[PDB]
Amino acid sequence: GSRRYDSRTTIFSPEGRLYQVEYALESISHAGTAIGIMASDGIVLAAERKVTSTLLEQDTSTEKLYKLNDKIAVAVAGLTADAEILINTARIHAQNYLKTYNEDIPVEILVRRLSDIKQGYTQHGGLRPFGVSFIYAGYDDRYGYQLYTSNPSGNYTGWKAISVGANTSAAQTLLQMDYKDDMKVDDAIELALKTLSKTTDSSALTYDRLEFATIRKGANDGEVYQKIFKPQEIKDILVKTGIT
Amino acid sequence: GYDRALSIFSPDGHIFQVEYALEAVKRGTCAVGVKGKNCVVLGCERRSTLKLQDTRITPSKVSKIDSHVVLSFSGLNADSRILIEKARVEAQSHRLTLEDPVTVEYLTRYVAGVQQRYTQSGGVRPFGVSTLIAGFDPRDDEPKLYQTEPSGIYSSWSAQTIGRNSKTVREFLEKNYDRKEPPATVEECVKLTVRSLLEVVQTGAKNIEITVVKPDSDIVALSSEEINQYVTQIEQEKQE
Amino acid sequence: TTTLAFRFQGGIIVAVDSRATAGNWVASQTVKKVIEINPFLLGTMAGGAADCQFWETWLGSQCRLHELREKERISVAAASKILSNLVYQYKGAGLSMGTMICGYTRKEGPTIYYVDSDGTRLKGDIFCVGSGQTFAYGVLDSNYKWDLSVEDALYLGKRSILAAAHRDAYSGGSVNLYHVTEDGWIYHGNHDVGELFWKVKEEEGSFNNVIG
Amino acid sequence: NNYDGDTVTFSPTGRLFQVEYALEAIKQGSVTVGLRSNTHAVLVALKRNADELSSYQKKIIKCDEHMGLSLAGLAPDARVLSNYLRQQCNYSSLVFNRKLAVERAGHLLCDKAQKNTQSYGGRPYGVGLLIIGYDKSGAHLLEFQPSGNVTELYGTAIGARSQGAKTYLERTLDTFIKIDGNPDELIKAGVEAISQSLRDESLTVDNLSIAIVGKDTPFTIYDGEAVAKYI
Amino acid sequence: MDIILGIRVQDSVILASSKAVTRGISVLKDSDDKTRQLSPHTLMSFAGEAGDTVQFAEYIQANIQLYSIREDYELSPQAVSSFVRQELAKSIRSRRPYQVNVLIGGYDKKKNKPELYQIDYLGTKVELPYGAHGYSGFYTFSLLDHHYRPDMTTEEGLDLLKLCVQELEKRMPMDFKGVIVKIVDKDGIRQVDDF
Amino acid sequence: SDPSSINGGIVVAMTGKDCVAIACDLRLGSQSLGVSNKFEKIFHYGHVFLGITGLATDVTTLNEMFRYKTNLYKLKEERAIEPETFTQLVSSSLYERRFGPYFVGPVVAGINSKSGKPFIAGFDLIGCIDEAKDFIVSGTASDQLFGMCESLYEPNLEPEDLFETISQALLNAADRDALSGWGAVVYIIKKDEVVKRYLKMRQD
Amino acid sequence: QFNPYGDNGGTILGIAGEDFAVLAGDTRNITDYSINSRYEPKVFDCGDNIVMSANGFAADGDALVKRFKNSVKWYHFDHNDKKLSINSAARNIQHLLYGKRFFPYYVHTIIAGLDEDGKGAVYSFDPVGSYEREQCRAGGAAASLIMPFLDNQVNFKNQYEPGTNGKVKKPLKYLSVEEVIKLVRDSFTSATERHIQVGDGLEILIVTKDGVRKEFYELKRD
Amino acid sequence: TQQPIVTGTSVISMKYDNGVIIAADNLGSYGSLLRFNGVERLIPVGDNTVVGISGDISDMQHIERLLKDLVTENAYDNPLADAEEALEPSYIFEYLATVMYQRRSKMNPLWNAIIVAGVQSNGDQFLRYVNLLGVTYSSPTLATGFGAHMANPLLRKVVDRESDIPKTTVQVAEEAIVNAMRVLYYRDARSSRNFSLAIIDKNTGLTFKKNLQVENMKWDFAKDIKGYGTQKI
Amino acid sequence: DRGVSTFSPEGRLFQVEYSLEAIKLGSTAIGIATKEGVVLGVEKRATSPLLESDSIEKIVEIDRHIGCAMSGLTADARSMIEHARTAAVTHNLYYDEDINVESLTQSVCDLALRFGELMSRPFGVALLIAGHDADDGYQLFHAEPSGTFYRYNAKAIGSGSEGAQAELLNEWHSSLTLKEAELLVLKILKQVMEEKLDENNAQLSCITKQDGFKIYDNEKTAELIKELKEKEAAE
Ligand SMILES: [Mg+2]
Ligand SMILES: [Mg+2]
Repeated sequence: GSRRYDSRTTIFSPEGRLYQVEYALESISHAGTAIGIMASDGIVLAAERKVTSTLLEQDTSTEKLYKLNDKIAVAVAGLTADAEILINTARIHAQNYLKTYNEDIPVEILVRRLSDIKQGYTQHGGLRPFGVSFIYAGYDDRYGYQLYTSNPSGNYTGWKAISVGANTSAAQTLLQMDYKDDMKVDDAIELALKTLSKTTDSSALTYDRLEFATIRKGANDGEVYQKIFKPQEIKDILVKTGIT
Repeated sequence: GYDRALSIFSPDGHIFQVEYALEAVKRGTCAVGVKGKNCVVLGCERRSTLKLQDTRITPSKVSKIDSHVVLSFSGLNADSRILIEKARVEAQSHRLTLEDPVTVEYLTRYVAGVQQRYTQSGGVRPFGVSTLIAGFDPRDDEPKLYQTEPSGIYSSWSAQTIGRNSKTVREFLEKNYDRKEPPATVEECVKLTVRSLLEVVQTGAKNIEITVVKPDSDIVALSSEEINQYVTQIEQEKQE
Repeated sequence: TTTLAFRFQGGIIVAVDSRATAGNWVASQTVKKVIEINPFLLGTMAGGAADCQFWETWLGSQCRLHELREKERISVAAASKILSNLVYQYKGAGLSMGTMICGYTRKEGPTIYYVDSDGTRLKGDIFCVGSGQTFAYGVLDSNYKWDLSVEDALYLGKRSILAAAHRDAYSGGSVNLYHVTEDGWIYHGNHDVGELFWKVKEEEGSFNNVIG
Repeated sequence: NNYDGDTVTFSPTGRLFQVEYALEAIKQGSVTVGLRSNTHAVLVALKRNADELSSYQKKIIKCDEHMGLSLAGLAPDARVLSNYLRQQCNYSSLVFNRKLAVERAGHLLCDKAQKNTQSYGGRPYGVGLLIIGYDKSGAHLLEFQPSGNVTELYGTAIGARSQGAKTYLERTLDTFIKIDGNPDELIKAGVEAISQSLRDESLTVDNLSIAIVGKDTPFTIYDGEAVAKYI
Repeated sequence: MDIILGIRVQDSVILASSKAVTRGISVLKDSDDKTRQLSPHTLMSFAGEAGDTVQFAEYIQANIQLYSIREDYELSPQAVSSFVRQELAKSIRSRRPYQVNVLIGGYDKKKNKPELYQIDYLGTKVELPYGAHGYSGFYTFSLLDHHYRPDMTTEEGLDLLKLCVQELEKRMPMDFKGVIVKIVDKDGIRQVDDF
Repeated sequence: SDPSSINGGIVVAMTGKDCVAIACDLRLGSQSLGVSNKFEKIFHYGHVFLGITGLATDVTTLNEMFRYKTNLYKLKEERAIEPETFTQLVSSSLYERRFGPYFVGPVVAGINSKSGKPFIAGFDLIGCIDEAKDFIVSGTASDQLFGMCESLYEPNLEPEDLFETISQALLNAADRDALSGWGAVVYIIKKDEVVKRYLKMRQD
Repeated sequence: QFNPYGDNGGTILGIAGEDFAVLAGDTRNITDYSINSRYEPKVFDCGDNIVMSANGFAADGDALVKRFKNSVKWYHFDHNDKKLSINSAARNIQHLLYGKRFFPYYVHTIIAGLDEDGKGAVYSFDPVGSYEREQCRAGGAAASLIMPFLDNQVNFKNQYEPGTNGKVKKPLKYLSVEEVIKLVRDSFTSATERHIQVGDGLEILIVTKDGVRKEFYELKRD
Repeated sequence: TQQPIVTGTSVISMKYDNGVIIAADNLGSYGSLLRFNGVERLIPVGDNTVVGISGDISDMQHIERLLKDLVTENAYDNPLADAEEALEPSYIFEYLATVMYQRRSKMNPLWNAIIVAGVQSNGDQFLRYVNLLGVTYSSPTLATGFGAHMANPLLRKVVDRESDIPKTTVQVAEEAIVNAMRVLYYRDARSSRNFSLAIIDKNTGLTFKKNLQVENMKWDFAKDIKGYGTQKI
Repeated sequence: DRGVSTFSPEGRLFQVEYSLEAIKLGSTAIGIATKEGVVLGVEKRATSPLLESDSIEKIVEIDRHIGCAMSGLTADARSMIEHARTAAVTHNLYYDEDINVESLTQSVCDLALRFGELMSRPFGVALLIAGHDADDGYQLFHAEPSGTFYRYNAKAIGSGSEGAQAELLNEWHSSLTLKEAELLVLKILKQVMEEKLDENNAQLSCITKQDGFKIYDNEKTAELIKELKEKEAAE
């Protein structure tokens, strides 16, 4: 019958690894690099679009950076279509929490929920896992500014600075070298762009190949603002930091 | 629904998916449990391949199931969250219906039952997780320490370790732990637990976590400096 | 119907009448209104006879499964809650119960829970349920002390049912007595109300309103 | 070979190997004999033990007051099929106040076994059955195969070495069909039939199992000292 | 059950609840505690139909205790009250609704403020300086409207509460067998054992 | 017994020259018993304002529901929802509960951010849209409000004149209803400024 | 509106002796003021030395007896032809009745036989399954006419020994099977005189260690 | 739960020495309107059974289709379908009784009263009743509706108990049945003059008589009856 | 791959045959039936000295009159025990009596072949079910994952089974006392165990009509071990 054609997506190898998870991670290593850096006064998200065209409408385009709510955003590395399925689920979870408790969802609770959904596809159902790694940038009044990552296995961890996608080994070494705890957002903006500039597979880093976002308490008094940078604004910050 | 039998017998009478789940446990960071006369200590290894980590928010290795019981693990981190959530729900359900918190043995028996179920249910794979469950029964001062594994078997231990290089630290515990006289104080128990991890860990810096559980819901996690003082005193006695 | 149960120094006394009626017709004078759930737990029958019988012998099965699984005697708290949670599921469907779940364990001591078909579950020292409950409460409230002897407590329960049997038309027949200890319940006989009334009247001097 | 992985696959010569393998389980089973006259029907079964400390596995199952069978092969499969027969006999009595005809019982067993030979996921039954009964058309004997094939016979045998008993019954056909109104002689013929299938071992008091049904005889099973009379 | 009262003063919330349980003809108990601790700094009193009251309260208690263990964090009184409101708003369009009215008294440790929420069985929530359910408010609100100040001490709150209970004992037809009084503040929950 | 008059309350909305106004009382009650004088019935999602009268549990539930839905709308559409679009969403959401409805009387008010056009709308408990040019009324004193608005209203009132008109419409209507009053709020809405005013009124 | 219930009249009586038990019932079946049958058996031999009657609404009565007979059959199949004891049968019938707690069998059930010590046993059930072992039990239409007579003549209630004037009760001496049958016949003859639904015939099933025996007696047909 | 719309009145029957007799009129009433005048309410099953039905006619037609299907089904894989394994009266009744009780237990009854009349394999007379409630009973005489009140008293004068059955010939039994049908026509407002009668005998088999009429009626005495009391003219 | 319910060319179910191999790797369990009672004994086989051996539970109560011992993948036994306990208690609820030992065994064995593509595989554990009832007296059954159960006068399962069964063949007779059976189980367990037998690595139990099912204390078993040593040194 049908058993003949079943790939068995949820089995261990003899070494105790999950085949499909490992192969999904291999897929993600070819995606455009995304970086997150956490500072005392905010968080930076920077990400590289994959080999673009001059005829691509950039100002209406979104493939890397997504808003989950007013306090939490994500950077994507992997299959964009897979990511949008999970993103919509996360947006709904955040609203469910807000309706139930009348408070914004704490960052970790949202991260744990999405990660549990990823885990399920590795243990039951016989379906392929989601080929996506997320960087979560968010703020709540318990832990303040927070950075997380999750991968197809459904495992998640917290970070001061982190990269996903292509050239993470090189990127992480550069971040580990220049990152300091008392760093500020404007310094973190520069570090993120400098790291992408060195790790990129492209010839030069220009505005049309980047997506950028900051989460600042640089919002008038005790509140948080998300800023998804416009193409012209990415062009200006590239000149300011002296990359173009 | 997806019904495929993933866990099945082989000609030699082995269930390979369950045995391969144990290989995932072997890969996980080391976890150790030691019970004294009036306490239980859970020690955990943190691999230092990951720095630039935010230790405030990163998932901790020891989890409270209730105010009087804790659970640590070795193996797949994502898998362990599912067992921890189920155990927490069952702990509250037990309080709701029996009007008494779970015994450590009952909670162990439940988690072990969940693990067994995932070895002969269609369309699912076994958990790649072994657990150490420790605590004190309500209104009881006798220390409790249990172990579970992917197959679903469980048992009580005077001291036990799981995860990578657990063969080495079990060797240490088997010659250093006396049953007639267990670590009489918290100090002695923590010292023996840190000593056992130092056989395997590397640097005694942010690589060792220690959690002490005492009777009547008295649970506390030691800080870096407190553990660092044990690390210092152990090697200064060793230089002799 | 009249059923009572009270806590005291020596454990629990359970006392019930024996009469069942269908309208004015006396169907039976030999009804067993104490259900022997197991050798350590007792339940009383009021409201629906079947509902009480069926679900309290069912309760005995659940208690037996609990001690097989946990290797320990079930608490009165846990036993009473299994029954109250069950009847709460059926709320609205028309179950009729009013029962006292009685037991004596190490951790709790003597314990009585009133369990009801609306879902009510109350711990208490003295409970009295049935059409003759008010009559039995009077004798209980005015004579109850914690430091009663087993002999005097047994009589107090017997006397309180007799009071109800006399005044309440739907109570009578005979009195069944039980004494619940930590090592289990002990049956203290069936006492015909007809014979008991005259015996108590003479020996006690009570019921001067009645000619004998 | 490449066509025996499941019951849903024909071989190039039109064979169903999983069904044939299920048939093989019957051949490994212990011998049991069935035979009938015009007044009675008899089952004789050689029970098999695990060792000298063990009991002898029961072979005969009662289905109704007028019907029952003997088994050879997977015993749990006989329990499933006999339970189904008990239910069908029972449905007939409760709904129609009618004792279920032995022939109709055979048709129902055929159809139940067939469904397990044409669908994915399932497996064929691994047991053979000999059904005896007395209904409105007299005594009957049926042979059930897990392929679905059910056959009405004067006598037969299934299990290991059943060929010896089957040849004996084929010789004795004209004699034992005439044994009317004499239960003891019909059983004697059945005990003599099953003896043609024995090697090294003989019929003892805890080895032998006999069942009979007839005109004024409810289906009854004889074991222990009740069969010493026939040893 | 019958009377449940609440008052939020300067630094604490005080809940008062009657002790009587009546099975139609007889008073079966005169020491019943109509309250459940949801978390160390949050208390819920309740009244409504028999059985459903305790079943609902314990169900809420179990859920908040589950949240506390999962997150290692105590939810704010506002968050707990919203969770409870949603459960009752869900319940009112069920096959058989929970016939339960509650008061939630909590001390918010983040804002350092006491908070009192009144929720009825329909899922109608209001935050109040003082509240009640049933007929309790009909007798007590005119006294509370007169004497209440936002800067009252806990002792002044208890005294104003005594005046409310005295008016209830005078003009109510039912004997509710007195009240159990509990205080919720920065240090947690405690019972006033002489009232 | 009648769910739409257990708690009481009123909402009124009006259009003016390049502006809209929406107003409500502050009472919540249990029939005769006054329970709260701070129960506001007007909510806003971006620049779109929604007033809701009727059963108070449903008022709270629907606010939470439309906050839920307008937040997801904004994340997907990358813009704030407009009054015309939100009106259709309210109607759709109410009709999905056709045979088990929310016992409410919603009112929408706002200015379209692109055309600048003032907009108001009303609904019955099951979604029927009333899109009036002049005014919309709702609640236990809707008859009284119809009487006030029909005489007091004139088109193209300036923002500060519209405030006086809608305030007097609410106040005098509420004072002829037992289940309305205990305070009042008025929103004056222009294209990029909104002023909120609490009114002084009798407290019986 | 459709009424799923009816009343077929009838009266039944079960008495337990020292080493025997009788279960008797009239053979008349009725609706309203009409006679359906003058001989419609109401007491049944259910196997394993157990006799049963389910009096009231005859459709429910026939259904219950049919299901219990079936339960005896399957008890033999499932438990190696073990004899179903009278106490085990009683508990089983409780579950059959309570299974329809919210749409009950509209019958009053009585079973009779011998217990595991060979002593006479009678069990009595309400429509929803509450049951009791009893010495003496009448059921159905004329139960109220029969029970007080049995209290007096079987249990000797209100009877005292002459000369003592109320001080010494009449001793409860054991009754023979012949003595019990006399009381059964007189009970039904008296019930026939005063209850319109009782008459036509009386069928008695007697249970001893030897098995189940039947006796039939004519009753007045008016 | 429903209400009967088009209905059939009494079915009457009795046992005699060698078999059974059953009869029913040919009317289908619509309330007080005598709407349909050619309705057959006796339905034979094989050559040994006749099922007589009263009450709702739509439900009768449903039961008729069930019995037709029962004969078809019994013949399937049955070489003795016309011999030892033919449908017995007792099989047909038990099946109907099962259906009737099941339908009342779902609160959706077949609104009928049914009498199954026939002769068994061993020659024994079969006569049993079942109705919308699932109630069953047997008697030497059986009748439904009005027949129960008026026919039974007359038929019981012929066969009063079991021992009267061997003493009752087929001529005496048929005579009694025909007279009862006349009495019902005099006194039941929902009856007709036209009826069907069936005899099932162990020797002569099934005799089915259609288009019978009530005859030998007494009406002449009506001419002398005047007024309601005092009127003479 | 191939079906989980597939027959081999020899007419055996692959998965059932493979589960029997897992049972051969399990620790030894022995049962002996006498007219004075049935004895059950097991090898505990702790994997490490730090493992508290009294937490090893391979002998289990099903009801007061029925006990059970296990060998193989012991985690698989938990749902079988749960079902057995439920079946025993349920029958008492329905029939106000004890359930027959055979009937209990049959109910457990009905679970066995409920696997396919129900549970995904057969059970990897064998059970010795011992008990008493009024009809058939003291009984011992061997329940397999095939669904088959045999009654035995004496039986051994697990890794040392064929050596133990040969020993039981010689030693069992119909006049054995309970004391003689206890020593016999200890003697044969000692013979087939890897480690030296003591009260901490072996466990005894019995079922009698009077006292029901009882697991023996370590102190009680220790005395029986000392009694065994002396009587073997006596010749
Ligand atoms: Mg006023
Ligand atoms: Mg009469």
